[PDB]
Amino acid sequence: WIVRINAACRQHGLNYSTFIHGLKKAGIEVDRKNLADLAVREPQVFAELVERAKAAQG
Amino acid sequence: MKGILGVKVGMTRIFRDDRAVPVTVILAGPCPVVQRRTPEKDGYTAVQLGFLPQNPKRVNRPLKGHFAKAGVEPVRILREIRDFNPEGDTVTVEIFKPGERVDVTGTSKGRGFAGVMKRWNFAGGPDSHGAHKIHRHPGSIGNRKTPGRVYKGKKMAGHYGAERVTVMNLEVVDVIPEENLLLVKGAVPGPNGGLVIVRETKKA
Amino acid sequence: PKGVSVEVAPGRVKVKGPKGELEVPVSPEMRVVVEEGVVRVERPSDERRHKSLHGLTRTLIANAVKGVSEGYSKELLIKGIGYRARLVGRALELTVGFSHPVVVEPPEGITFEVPEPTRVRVSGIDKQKVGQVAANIRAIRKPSAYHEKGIYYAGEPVR
Amino acid sequence: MKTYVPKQVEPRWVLIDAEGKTLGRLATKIATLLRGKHRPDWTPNVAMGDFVVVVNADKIRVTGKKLEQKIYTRYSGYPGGLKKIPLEKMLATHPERVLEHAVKGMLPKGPLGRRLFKRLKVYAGPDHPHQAQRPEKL
Amino acid sequence: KVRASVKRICDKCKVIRRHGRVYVICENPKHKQRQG
RNA sequence: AAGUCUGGGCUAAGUGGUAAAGGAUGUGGCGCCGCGAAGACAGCC
RNA sequence: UGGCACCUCGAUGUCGGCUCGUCGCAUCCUGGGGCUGAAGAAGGUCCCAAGGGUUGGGCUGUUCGCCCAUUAAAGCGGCA
RNA sequence: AAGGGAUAACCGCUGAAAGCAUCUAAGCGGGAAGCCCGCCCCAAGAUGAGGCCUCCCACGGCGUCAAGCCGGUAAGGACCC
Repeated sequence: WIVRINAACRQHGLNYSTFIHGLKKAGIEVDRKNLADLAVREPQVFAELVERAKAAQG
Repeated sequence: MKGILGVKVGMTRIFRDDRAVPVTVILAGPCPVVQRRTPEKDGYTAVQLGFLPQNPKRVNRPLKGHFAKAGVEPVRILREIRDFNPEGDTVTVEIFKPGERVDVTGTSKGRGFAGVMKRWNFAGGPDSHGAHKIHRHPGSIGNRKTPGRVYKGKKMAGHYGAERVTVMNLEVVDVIPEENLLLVKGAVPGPNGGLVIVRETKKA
Repeated sequence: PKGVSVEVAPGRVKVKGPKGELEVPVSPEMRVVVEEGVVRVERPSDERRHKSLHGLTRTLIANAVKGVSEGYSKELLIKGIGYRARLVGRALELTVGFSHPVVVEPPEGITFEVPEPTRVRVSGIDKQKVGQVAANIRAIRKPSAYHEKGIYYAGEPVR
Repeated sequence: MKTYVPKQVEPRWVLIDAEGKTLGRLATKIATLLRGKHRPDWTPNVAMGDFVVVVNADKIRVTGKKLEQKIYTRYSGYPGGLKKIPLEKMLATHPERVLEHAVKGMLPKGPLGRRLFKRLKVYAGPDHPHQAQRPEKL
Repeated sequence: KVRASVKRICDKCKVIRRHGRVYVICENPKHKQRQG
């Protein structure tokens, strides 16, 4: 889960370390590394989550 | 690189100035060039001759008349001579003049399964005093726990002879252009009636 | 100087003069381009590495400059009894004790001289090469022999 | 269930050449490509990395004083059969080898590890004598 | 010549570090040393 | 598996990647002492 | 040469010789080199260097040693 | 062994840091029975299975349609002697 999340979110600018910290502050106790298969099905919606994440991050 | 194919016929000795020289007679018959190796399509530079011509037309796929001088591909086949590119029209003996120096490849006589102390000239053990079941044996072949194995290359018994062998820098005593003959300074490898190739040496 | 044409490249420097031109390789640790009636050479921060390169630079340039307005120099005083020199071509057949006389080729830029039969000098536009080939001759027989034989510099004898 | 799992997609090819770059600092990323570790198919048991062609080998920068100092080694199974050959001599002859050795070491060591080392094509160049694609990365 | 404590045996001796090693160069040939 | 993450310094020995008495104008940072228009510290009267 | 007693007492043959080797360099010869109280020749002493070489007999079970006759030298060690 | 290239101790050129001097810190030359290549031998299971010359080519009858098909061929190759 982690190896491919990293691959996917590294494809938008940032890295895994950063992405998870973001979500933490962003208040989305969600992804559940399991359920970041969103990266493969519906990357539309992954993209959204990355925005929220870098929202709390920069 | 000057170079004919040929065959050991046998040896004797002649006299010269005032002493006997030992000589071994090669028949290096006429060697019809059949293929040239270019660096442009082969990558290396060489020439393929042929030797014992005689062949009652059993020649099928390699009929390859394809180079003019296809006059019946030889019984004793054909070998390349590396960097050697003559006036393309057969090579006789004339290339070698008396007093020239030559290397000679050949096929040593075959000793078969040879014992150590022939294969390698070992000492073996005493014909008397102590033991009796090891007169011709090799003795030890290792140490103990370290390294606890036998060295790659160890000299032990096995097949000896029947091998490619080049003896270097023999003198050309004489040459009978007449008969396609070549005389060298004794001792050339293998048995009579054996294929050999004869080149220039590398000397001083 | 007078008939000198001090040219410049990225990392090299070409000095044209009445005797010819020479090629000095010069480090990226400066910006010197054809400047004024002479030439100035500067350098960055006063750290050990730079310091050592300034001065080195300053002289190779100056040596190439004095080379292109004739920079020949160097002479060997040959001593010993049977010992003496003889010019053959622009090459040198000196004889110094061995069971056999000694011949010597001059490469590009260089000529040997035989004023005396026991004196010699080496002409050169370069400099590195001159001092090199000077020693190369001295080699053939250096001195020592609780005094006497062998082929010396302008410098002199010892215990 | 959640087996995110791939299905076989068409393998991509790539051309690259940091001819001016520090090897190791190069070879690292190459390998990360030879495994599908950049793409989120990643599946550890399968081989869906990129095929990779590297033009203009040799030329590579090597830090410090690593000529004569970096020594390469081969032992034949024989007595005194050690060979020691320094970096200088490897670029001098067989420089395609240098970047090859360096990537090998960063690849896993199973059968699948050898399979990926075959996906890596190295030419002291330029000119990579096979054209049928190559989305060059810089 | 070759010793562990190399020092200066005269007023003509000279300490130069060349080859990454420590040496000593006097006028008389006998005081020429090298650390090893 | 997770930063070729950020900011300031040192080291050119692959030190790092395992050793002492004792040696050295290796470097970088502090010193507090000679004495310098009785203007020689280095070089030819 | 010893100290200690950790695997081995339902067994790990023990001195010397012979046969077969292989490796270390702290080098006996042969190859480079610096000093010398190196005139030359011949040495002394230290540095680089194993690539290959490193004899035959008398005495004793001997290892080792002493002795005869030679040699460019008749090297020291590891591998139970 | 000739020979070619790179080196060890060691012997030099040019050269500052340090107006002098220094083989060195940027560069450049010499230099061993030693290293690399050269000589002789093995070698494409070098699964990275190479290259060149010459030859032989037809579907003839059936499945998840090129053998995963059986039975005769071709250039060739075995068997027996």
